[PDB]
Amino acid sequence: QYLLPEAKAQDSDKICVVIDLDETLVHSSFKPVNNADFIIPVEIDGVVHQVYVLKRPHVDEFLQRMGELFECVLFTASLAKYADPVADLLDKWGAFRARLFRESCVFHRGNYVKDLSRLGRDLRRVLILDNSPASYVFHPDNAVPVASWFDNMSDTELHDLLPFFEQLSRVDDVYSVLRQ
Ligand SMILES: COCCCOc1ccnc(C[S@@](=O)c2nc3ccccc3[nH]2)c1C
Ligand SMILES: [Mg+2]
Repeated sequence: QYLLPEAKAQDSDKICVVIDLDETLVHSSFKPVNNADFIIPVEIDGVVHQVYVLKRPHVDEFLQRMGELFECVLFTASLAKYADPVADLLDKWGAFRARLFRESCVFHRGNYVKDLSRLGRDLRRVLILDNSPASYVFHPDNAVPVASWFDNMSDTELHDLLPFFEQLSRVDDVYSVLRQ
C-alpha cells in the first residue's frame, strides 16, 4: 500500500508537492560552521556528532507560502534521525503534512529515486521539487528543477520560484504546464 495516507479534507483539492531537504532547502555538514542556523546532534554507532545546518535564503517565506498552496510532503534520501529534527526546526507553520525518508526512496542504478507512483496521488496533481535530477528520473514531467545550494547567501531561487508555483497551484493538470 501507498506511501501517504489519504489526503485530509483541507488538502484533497490541492496539488501534492514532494519537497527535498538537503541542498534544496538546507545544507547540512559535519564540519563545524560558524554562524549556523541550527545544530542537530546525531548519534552514529553510539557516538554523538554535531551536524551544522544552514538555511537556504528565503526558505521561511517559501515554506509558509507552499504550505498554503499545496499539500506539501518532505521526501528526502536522508535518515529520519537527522531529517526529522531539521524539519521540526524549519517547519514553523505545519507545512509538511507528511515526511518520507531514505526507506521510502527506490535505490536505482546507484541513485535514490523518489518514485511518485508509490505516493497515492493522481499524478496530474503531483509536483517534485529537488536539486538532484536523479530523484525524479521516473517522473521528469512532474519536476521543478532547483539548483543545489551549499552556502551562497545571495541565492534567490526559492523566492524566484514562488510565482511559478503560484501558477501551478491553480491548474487541474500539472502536465498542462510541464508537458506529459
Ligand atoms: C560519520 O559519518 C557517517 C555518515 C552517516 O550518515 C549520516 C547519518 C546521519 N546524518 C547525516 C547527515 S546529512 O549530512 C546527509 N545528507 C545525505 C545525503 C545523502 C546520503 C547521506 C546523507 N547524510 C549523515 C550523512
Ligand atoms: Mg537534495
